[PDB]
Amino acid sequence: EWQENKSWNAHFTEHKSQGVVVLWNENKQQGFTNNLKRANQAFLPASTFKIPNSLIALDLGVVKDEHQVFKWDGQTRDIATWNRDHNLITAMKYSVVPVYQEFARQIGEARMSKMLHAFDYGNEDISGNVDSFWLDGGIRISATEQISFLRKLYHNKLHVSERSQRIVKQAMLTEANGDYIIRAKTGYSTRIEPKIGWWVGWVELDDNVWFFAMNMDMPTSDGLGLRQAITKEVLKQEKIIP
Ligand SMILES: O=C(O)c1cccc(-c2ccccc2F)c1
Repeated sequence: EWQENKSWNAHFTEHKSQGVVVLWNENKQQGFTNNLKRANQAFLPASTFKIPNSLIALDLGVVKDEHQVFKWDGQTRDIATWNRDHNLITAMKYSVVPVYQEFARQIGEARMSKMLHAFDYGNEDISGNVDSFWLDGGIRISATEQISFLRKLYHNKLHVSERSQRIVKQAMLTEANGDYIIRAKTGYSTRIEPKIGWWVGWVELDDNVWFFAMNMDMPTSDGLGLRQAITKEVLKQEKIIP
């Protein structure tokens, strides 16, 4: 069911880094990784939490649809793309933390905890501040656990409406061409050691789907582009994408 290929570590060590990539072949129900131990180690989800947060906000009516405008609160932040109005699509695309912090405040502790348990999401622990627990609270999730959650979303099997799941999968759209579609979400965790980057999602082909979840050491922001680049290089090596 699971195969470990330690030779794939070169994808990370060649960049003076360390990390894990986990792949899941949906048709064959088989998984692959470079490091079984790190594949099951739990990290802060950081901005990958925008996936469950979006689902919960939509299903509770906190967000009406993907067109609703969330007005900039007028506070200048150091990320230029955050100093503007957003909807669900652009908030996901630019990982706009302050929009999702307001989502969480409106969801509230009780409903957030209840829904993460219903999702079987990570350690299901929202200890910390309701508007930042996915950045510096007690919640943790592993790469393998990300795969399990994403598979439920793909199949519309999460305990929210089909509509809510379709809208979030639209918002996850990252790349599409004549060969494949990628729906995914990046993450960047800096408030608790070790600092890491995430990329989780899946690749749609004509006749199969490959789920993926990766994290890697991220001592500075200079390496953030390696999250997608390394993953796509693994996918190409495995002849999943051209
Ligand atoms: O990688 C991203 O999509 C992304 C989106 C928003 C902010 C950031 C970021 C970059 C450097 C330092 C702190 C940060 F939050 C990264």
